[PDB]
Formats: sequence, C-alpha cells, structure tokens
Amino acid sequence: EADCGLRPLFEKKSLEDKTERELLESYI
Amino acid sequence: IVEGSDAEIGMSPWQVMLFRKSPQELLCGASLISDRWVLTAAHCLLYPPWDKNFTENDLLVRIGKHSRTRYERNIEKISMLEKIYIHPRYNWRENLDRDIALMKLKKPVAFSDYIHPVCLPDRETAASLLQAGYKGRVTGWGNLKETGQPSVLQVVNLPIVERPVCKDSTRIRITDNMFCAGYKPDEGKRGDACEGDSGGPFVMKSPFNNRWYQMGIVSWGEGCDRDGKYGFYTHVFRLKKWIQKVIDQF
Amino acid sequence: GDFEEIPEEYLQ
Ligand SMILES: *[C@@H]1O[C@H](CO)[C@@H](O)[C@H](O)[C@H]1NC(C)=O
Ligand SMILES: NC(=O)c1cccc(Cl)c1
Ligand code: NA
Ligand code: NA
Repeated sequence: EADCGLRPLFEKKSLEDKTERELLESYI
Repeated sequence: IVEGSDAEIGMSPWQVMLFRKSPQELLCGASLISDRWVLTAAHCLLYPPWDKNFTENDLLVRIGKHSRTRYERNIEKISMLEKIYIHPRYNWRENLDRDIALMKLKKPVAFSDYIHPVCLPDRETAASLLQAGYKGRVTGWGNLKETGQPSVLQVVNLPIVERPVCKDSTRIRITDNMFCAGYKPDEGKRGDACEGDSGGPFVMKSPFNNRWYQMGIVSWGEGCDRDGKYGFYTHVFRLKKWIQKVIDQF
Repeated sequence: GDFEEIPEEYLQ
C-alpha cells in the first residue's frame, strides 16, 4: 500500500524507536 | 528471540501471530502486507517430515499484539483465513528453498495505531540494503533460548552476513533464495531467532524514504544463537514475482 | 492452558 512501512506511533509522529539508529548507523 | 529486548508499543505493527485453534497455541510469526494479505514461511503451514499440513480452518491470525499469551481486548484483531498459498517450488524435502507462503484473510483488518502493513522491497531498495554488515530487525514471540518464553514481543537487530561465511557455517546447501544474519563469534554481541519465531519478518528501515521494508522471513537455523551459526531468512525480493502473481490473480 | 482463552466468536 501507498502508506506502507510508516508506523502510526513512530514515523507518523516523527518519533524514533529506541534502537532504529543502530540500523541506520550500519548502512555505510 | 534470543538476546533481544521487549518491543515498544506499536514498534512492529505489521507483526502477526499464527495461532492454532485447537489446542490453542502459537505456531509461528507472520507479517501484514495489506488489509487482506499475510506473509509467512511455508514450513509454518506445510512440513511433511513432522506430519504438518494445516488447512485454513485449523488456524487463526492475531494482529496488533504485544503480549504473547493474553487476549488483548480492544487492541488485537483476530482474523480467519480464506485461503493459503504455498510457493509451488517450496522445497520441504531438502533445505527449505523458497520458504514462503501467503494467507488471504476472510475480511479486511482495520488499521490502527497497532496494526499497519510493512512494505515489500523493490529491486533498488533490495540491491542497496542487502549488503553484508547492514543490519535488519527480527521480531517474534518464540523461545528465549535454545534449551524460556517471553511475556511480550521480542526484538533484536542483526547484521547480514557475507554469503561465503553463511555457506561455510553449515552443511546444508544454501541457495540464492536465502540470506543469513547474525553476529560472528569474535563480534561480541549476539542474538538470533528461535523456535516460534519462524515465519516472522526481517525488516530494514530505508534511509532513502524512511519506510520499513520486509527483506526476509525467519526460515531456519541450527539451534539458536550458537557461536559460528547464523539464522537463515527467505529472500523476499527474489520471490516477489510469485507474491505479485498470487495477489494479482486472487 | 498457557494462552488466555480467545472469544468464542473466533472459533465458530
Ligand atoms: C497437504 O494437504 C492437502 C489436502 O488438504 C493435500 O492435497 C496436499 O497434497 C498435502 N500436501 C503434501 C505435501 O502432503
Ligand atoms: N527454529 C527456527 O525457526 C530458527 C532458529 C534460529 C534462526 C532462525 Cl532464522 C530460525
Ligand atoms: Na558449507
Ligand atoms: Na550465532
């Protein structure tokens, strides 16, 4: 769907979960 | 999940629990890909060596959950299955090649703060992100160690492993429809899926568009969280033409 | 016995 992969309690509110930064830091 | 942590509320709103009607028990993980379609591992539904061959009426899916065992009134939604579709070249005889299945729900599920679909990768996102060292995230309600069970959904982040290392870790024949993930013995950190996590998602958050994509399905491992072993995941993008064919037709 | 009973509507 058009809105896939965007979580109501996180991305939709611009809140980050406690460990997503670990993923981002690995994408080097 | 071994060596993970409790999920945050709404952290994995695509997570699905495959639930046996009788006896009432956890069978596998799964993921929500639209209001009517759920993705899982074929071996969660069909595995003749263990006399497993479920029909639609044997099963329910529970969506929006956090607690493993409790009925989450006003939060979870429970759906019946209209039809199961197993990949026609799923290899249960040898190595679980093409370990993928779809389940169509009888009625659409209502999205909420707790229930929301994950994206399936396009070729470009898959090519960019399926690289050794890049981490994804695995979630589930499976066992906490190989040899116990969690109160709530568990989460662990794990790096994709170089293909030669995956192959050299096992006697099983590894195919292009699989990838492996986990830390190496010398990397210090650890973590893995375990029994009951099968069928659930390995997801990555695209740094290009800030969406979560399901790159893998928890497929198999030799034990759980053993040094020098890795978890093996169904390569979702490689099988996406089959997924699209099923959804287009049915 | 590990799991809380789900509403009977989902088993019918
Ligand atoms: C699984 O069950 C169906 C019948 O419900 C059967 O027709 C099918 O052949 C079985 N598949 C295997 C591999 O036994
Ligand atoms: N028994 C499993 O489903 C299992 C165990 C470890 C890793 C993986 Cl990917 C799956
Ligand atoms: Na080998
Ligand atoms: Na390991």
